Amino acid sequence: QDTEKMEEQLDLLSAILDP
Amino acid sequence: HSVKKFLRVRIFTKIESEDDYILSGESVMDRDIRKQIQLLKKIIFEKELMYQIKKECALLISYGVSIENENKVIIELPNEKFEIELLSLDDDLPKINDKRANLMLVMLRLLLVVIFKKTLRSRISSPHGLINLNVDDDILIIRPILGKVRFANYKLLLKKIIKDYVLDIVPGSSITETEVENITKLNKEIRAFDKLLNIPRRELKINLPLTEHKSPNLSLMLESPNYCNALIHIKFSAGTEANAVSFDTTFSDFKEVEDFLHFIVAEYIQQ
Amino acid sequence: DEKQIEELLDNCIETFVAEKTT
Repeated sequence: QDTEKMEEQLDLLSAILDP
Repeated sequence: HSVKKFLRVRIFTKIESEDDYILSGESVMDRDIRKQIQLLKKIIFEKELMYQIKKECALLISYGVSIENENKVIIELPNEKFEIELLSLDDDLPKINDKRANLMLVMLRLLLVVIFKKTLRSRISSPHGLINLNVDDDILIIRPILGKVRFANYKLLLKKIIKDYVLDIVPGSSITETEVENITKLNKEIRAFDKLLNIPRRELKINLPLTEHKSPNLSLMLESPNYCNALIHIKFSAGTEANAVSFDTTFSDFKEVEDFLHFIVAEYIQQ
Repeated sequence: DEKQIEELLDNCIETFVAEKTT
C-alpha cells in the first residue's frame, strides 16, 4: 500500500522540521 | 552487499575562489519475515527512484542537470550543486545543509509516491485496460524540486532589473509581490501535493506615483511553465482617454524585458 | 490530512530554498 509509504515519509518530514 | 543500495543526497557550496565547490551538507542513512519484506520494499522503491530520476534528467540536460554515473546525478546551480547518489553502506558531527539534504531526500521519495498514486488512478478510472504515461508529462521528480530554487533565482534577477530600470528612474515607485466517479480519496491525496507540483508563479506589481491627470499602472508576472525556465509577463496601461495605451506582453529573455521596461518608462512614465 | 500536508510542505519548501535571506 502506497498510502502506507506516504505516511512514512510525511512522518519523516514533520520529524525533520520539528526534531 | 552485491546490490543493496540506498540513496543519499549531498549539497556542495561554491566559494570565493570561484573555481570549485566544497561539501556543505549530506542526508543521513538510517539502519521477522515482515521485516525482511520491509527492507526489500524500501530497497526496490529507492532503486525505482533512481531509475525514474535518471529518465527525467534526460530532459534536463540543458538546465544544469548532468547524469554522470549510472548511480549518480549532479544538479548544478550558481552558488550550489546537488549530488543524488544511489550507494551501498561500504563506500564513505552535523553541518549547515544536512537539514536541506534530508528535506530534498524526503521530497524525492514523496514525488515518486504521487507518481504511484497517479498511475493507479489512471488505471482505476479511465482505461478498462492499462496505464498510459509520459516522461515529459507525469514523471516529475527533479523538476518540481529544482524549479522551486531556479524560480527564486529568476525572481531575484527580475527584481534587480526592475530596481535598475524602474525604481531608480522614477522616485516614488516601489514593488509588491502577490500570490497568483468516486476515486475522490485519491484526488484528495494528490491535491495535497499541488503545493509542490504547481507551476511556480509570482506577480510583481510596480507602484507608481499618481499623476493628477492620469494614473499609470504597471505590473509583471514571473512564471516557469515547464518548471525550469522563465516567462515574464508585463502589463502596462497609463490611460488618459485621449492618450490611453495598453500593453500586454510576454518575454522569455531578460534582455528584452530590460529593453521593454526602458521603452515604457521612457515615453510613458517619465516627465 | 490535507491542511496538515499543505502546512508541512509550505515549511519544507521554504526551508529548502533558503529564499528568506533577510
